[PDB]
Amino acid sequence: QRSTLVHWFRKGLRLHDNPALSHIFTAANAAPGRYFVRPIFILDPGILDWMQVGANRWRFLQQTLEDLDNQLRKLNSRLFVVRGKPAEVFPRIFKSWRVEMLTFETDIEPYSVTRDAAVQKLAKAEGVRVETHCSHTIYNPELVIAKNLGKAPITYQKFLGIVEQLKVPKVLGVPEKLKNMPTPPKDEVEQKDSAAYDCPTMKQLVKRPEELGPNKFPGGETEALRRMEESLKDEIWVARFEKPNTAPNSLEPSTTVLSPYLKFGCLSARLFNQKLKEIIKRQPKHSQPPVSLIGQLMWREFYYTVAAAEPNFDRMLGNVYCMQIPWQEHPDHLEAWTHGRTGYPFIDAIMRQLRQEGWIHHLARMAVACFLTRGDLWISWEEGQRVFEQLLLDQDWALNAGNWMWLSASAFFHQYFRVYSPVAFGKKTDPQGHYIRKYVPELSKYPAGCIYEPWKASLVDQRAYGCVLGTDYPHRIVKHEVVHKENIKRMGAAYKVNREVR
DNA sequence: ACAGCGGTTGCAGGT
DNA sequence: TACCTGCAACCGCTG
Ligand SMILES: Cc1cc2nc3c(=O)[nH]c(=O)nc-3n(C[C@H](O)[C@H](O)[C@H](O)COP(=O)(O)OP(=O)(O)OC[C@H]3O[C@@H](n4cnc5c(N)ncnc54)[C@H](O)[C@@H]3O)c2cc1C
Repeated sequence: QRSTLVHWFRKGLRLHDNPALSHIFTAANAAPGRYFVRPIFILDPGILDWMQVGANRWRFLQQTLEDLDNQLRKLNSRLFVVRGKPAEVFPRIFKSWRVEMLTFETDIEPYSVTRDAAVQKLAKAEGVRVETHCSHTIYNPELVIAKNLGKAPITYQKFLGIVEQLKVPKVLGVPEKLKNMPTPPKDEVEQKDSAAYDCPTMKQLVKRPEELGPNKFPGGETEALRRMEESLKDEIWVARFEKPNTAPNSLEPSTTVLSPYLKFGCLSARLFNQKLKEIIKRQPKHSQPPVSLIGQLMWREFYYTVAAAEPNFDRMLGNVYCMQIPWQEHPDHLEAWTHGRTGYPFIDAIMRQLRQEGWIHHLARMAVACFLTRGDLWISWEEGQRVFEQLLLDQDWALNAGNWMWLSASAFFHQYFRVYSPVAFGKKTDPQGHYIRKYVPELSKYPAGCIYEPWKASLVDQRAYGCVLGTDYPHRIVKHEVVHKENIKRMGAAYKVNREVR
């Protein structure tokens, strides 16, 4: 008959560099036999078949929760995957566990800001001590906005200048092994079913396993650390990394692919930063921001900071940053883009890899995002934002919204006369179309001369390649060489309108 | 005040 | 190779 200390997992699904978790552990061990520890994850079982989460991401979470539990097991504890909505769940477990303290990592997102505040109100209402920590991002956005006179920086170089005069907190290790800790006595839910708070098995989280592609990126802290060290092994590659030089269409990833791990917080962005810094010092010839690997981490920090200031960051309407652009509805052309049936092989190959594997290269993301928006289809960046939210393992509210606005030249980036060619952009790095042959296998017999542009080959040729256009592979839905120039003007028109308000 | 400047990742054509 | 200019000319930041 003791009191309960709760750490609440949401993001930051790791033991390493988790001050919010460490504080629970170091309190408990420094006050032996007076406490029970409940590291919890609150799962809403109602939202398992809501469109905007693909099966691939459900697998990632399932694997992450299973790892987190295995890692907590080693510290003489375990994970508690409590089912229900937080609003219902907390009051019950507050009374039945006799909770003295609650901790969690902060989340700048709106849906969470209001939910956390609602919990934090209830916390005070029940006399439950609450101590939050900022460990998702390297820099706390609210300090960045403050230090820049109550306004989030809208450019990168300004942002770099603001943050490099702020202290970077200590990076922590793994919490203490819990000394003298019996399993917390079974609450009212556990009495009726002992396995009530166990990790959801695949069957439980993944309700639509036919959407599941190859498991190229396993979830969890362990794989996050494994993949990081793997990348940091070639300290030369790390040092001279330049984002634009990385191929969008290489068969194996040209970049680190730590974004899903950074998204869920299986990898501490602080630790990745710290690990990179010491490599920089060891490698005399090394790249500088924005193109550097550390620069990429800073871009994450940049998009986060601006997103904290605007709760309408995911929308055009009501957005302090977003240029107002008269986007047009096209349910047909949206359907084609979403499933990789545009008729542009390069665009299709990327979209198909996204749906199948849940990750695509940044420049590949950039290529398809252009095509949908100002590039060709003139469809809103909010539309592709849904597709990405559904299909990305690294789905990040702030990063997704920020880069879509960057792309469509709604915010941050403005040189709209730079338009990605769905035909040319891919050829540079993949002259043979190995990427297209893999993901759009219909056209795998096509020569490198017209595999990027099948509409250039005759009917006899089409037959000889075993792929007749209109049957085995769609006719291109629009003509890029025509539409992009009309869209360039459409941009300028909207750009003028906007100054006429400012 | 308005103009010069740099700005993660355009394309084509060229050396 | 990894640069070069042309195509039009965008924004925010700085002084
Ligand atoms: C329209 C569009 C939507 C995007 N949506 C997301 C999203 O939902 N979630 C997401 O994590 N990334 C998103 N990206 C940004 C970027 O493409 C990815 O962060 C990157 O491709 C992830 O691969 P990586 O881990 O190998 O990155 P690396 O090149 O290896 O860089 C390492 C880390 O730096 C960070 N980073 C790199 N580029 C960016 C950037 N553009 N903006 C912010 N952080 C960056 C990532 O956290 C990444 O893990 C989007 C890009 C575009 C063009």
